[PDB]
Amino acid sequence: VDTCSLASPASVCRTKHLHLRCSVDFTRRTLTGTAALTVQSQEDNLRSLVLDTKDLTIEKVVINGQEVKYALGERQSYKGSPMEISLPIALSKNQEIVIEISFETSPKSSALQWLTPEQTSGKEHPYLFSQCQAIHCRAILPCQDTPSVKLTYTAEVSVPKELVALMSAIRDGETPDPEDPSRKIYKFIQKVPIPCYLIALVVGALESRQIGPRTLVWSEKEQVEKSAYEFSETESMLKIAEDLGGPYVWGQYDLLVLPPSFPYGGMENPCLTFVTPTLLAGDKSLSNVIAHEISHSWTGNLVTNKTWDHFWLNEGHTVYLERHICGRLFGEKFRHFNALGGWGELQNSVKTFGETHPFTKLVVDLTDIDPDVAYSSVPYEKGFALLFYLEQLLGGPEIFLGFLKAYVEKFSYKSITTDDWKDFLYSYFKDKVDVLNQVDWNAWLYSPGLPPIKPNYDMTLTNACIALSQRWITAKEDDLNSFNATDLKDLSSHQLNEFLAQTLQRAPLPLGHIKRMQEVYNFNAINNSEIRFRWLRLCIQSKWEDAIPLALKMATEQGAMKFTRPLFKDLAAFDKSHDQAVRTYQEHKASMHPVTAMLVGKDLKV
Ligand SMILES: [Zn+2]
Repeated sequence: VDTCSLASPASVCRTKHLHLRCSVDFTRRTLTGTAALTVQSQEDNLRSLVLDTKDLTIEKVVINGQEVKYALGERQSYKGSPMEISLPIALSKNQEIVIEISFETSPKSSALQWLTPEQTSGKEHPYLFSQCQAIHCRAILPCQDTPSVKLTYTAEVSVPKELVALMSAIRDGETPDPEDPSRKIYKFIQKVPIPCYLIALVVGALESRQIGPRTLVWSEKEQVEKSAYEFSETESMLKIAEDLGGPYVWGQYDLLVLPPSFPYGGMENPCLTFVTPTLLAGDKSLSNVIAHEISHSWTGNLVTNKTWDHFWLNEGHTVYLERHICGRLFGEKFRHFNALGGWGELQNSVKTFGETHPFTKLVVDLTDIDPDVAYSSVPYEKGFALLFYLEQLLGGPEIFLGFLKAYVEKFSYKSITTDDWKDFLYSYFKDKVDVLNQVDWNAWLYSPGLPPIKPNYDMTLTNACIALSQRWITAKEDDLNSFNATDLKDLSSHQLNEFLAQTLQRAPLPLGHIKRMQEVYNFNAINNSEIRFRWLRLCIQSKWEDAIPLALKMATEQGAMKFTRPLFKDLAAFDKSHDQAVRTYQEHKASMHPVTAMLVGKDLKV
């Protein structure tokens, strides 16, 4: 059923368990060890099975203390090489077997990012972190790579003594390596079944702070004390999640703040949530962002898309829940605020892709397509748009939350397609079918472009933003004096961010306009990364030279691509700062993430 996997489908055999034993070598950049897969045959007379491998060197395959025979098919592009394992004895229905595979990862493996010490905070020890999503788990260990298969797993990781290993799991024990006194062994147990793309690993110099009963925050000695402050409210958000979707079933929720070099956004990995450093503003104003990954534990980690075509099932419901979390934090019209923002992001994604492009469909077809090339915000905000539309159509947020609960409770720890979700939607709402039959299903699910209808959003918190932004865009030299510092009296940090987003939408402003904006609003003082980003772009595109240093510092102070790359783009496009931005790139590129380096360097034409 899954077009992105070469392994045996879940209809033949299913992996129920993974016991991982491995060691981390930072000199060779390799994970060497053994992956022991418990396989349950779903049919009689099963003599062989296939697994996904990508750039893996296979030593041997042991079944019941004896080496079996295997063959590695040819690599197909991003899909990798299939691995055929010949079973010694035929398997009956439900007969279970344990296949142990001795494997070593490649240094160029796409699932594992190795960071040099200069690319970390401490500038002393190296770093390692995994990105499995979507299909990259096959580049770590042989497995069935597909969300349609869920498995519990236990792992034992050997790392240099001075470092620490975390995974997505409950930490069990720590013991000095029996055969290597210079190394340590860390143990992990994941009791809840998960797809293999939620297996995560981090190895580096890490400390911890306990910010809640079940919550530790992990990071390097530089960042732990700040993250402990910013994220102190995560326990209350967790309790909100339990209020909406019921008790937390994964048993521990930790947080790992990646080095400042981390280019991407947060990851939902179970029991350990990755956090981007850009979220530390010092005021806790961006902490609510975390509410996304939290909701993943209640929606989409429990109920998983059966194939990646169905990815919307995962994120969409997740988003729907997260905006309810924020809904109770800042109020309802704020939930509407982030809703309208999400619709805006959908607009930009569609017009950038084009309204005819297949990747704008809610259920895509990934057959020959790389899952990471087609990735966009469509399955997030279009899915949320559908569920919000059905919320307002089916009688309200309370009712549709009831639906959400029934959905999770029914499909928890399983995988489903879109048709399954729609079947259960008609089953739950069966009194209301008359309404449901007026939805256009072919258009919403399978048709590109924007959805055929739009939900009704509350405009107040947005209308303030547009009011001020327009005031500045329409301002004339005579007007600039009337502006006062009180204009921000009622606005949130989120509203200020939207204000600078709308004001930046409109292209350069008279230099004196933004110089005044700095005088009254003192935007230079706020360290919030979103607002500071849009503010510094507003300054640089407006030909203000005083912002050159600031725009530069931020560009190299954080590694997030959504920030770094546009800042270097503008600093290059500004003819006054171009040279300086080039040589600054040449200066800091060694400490940049390897991807952001060549990417910003190609943008700078080096
Ligand atoms: Zn997500």
